[PDB]
Amino acid sequence: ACKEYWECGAFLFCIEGICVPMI
Repeated sequence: ACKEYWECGAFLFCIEGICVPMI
């Protein structure tokens, strides 16, 4: 995932640096 996992939170999908919730 993204480098800083905690930036996204708990399990997110990264799209160009943006951590979005995966469907």
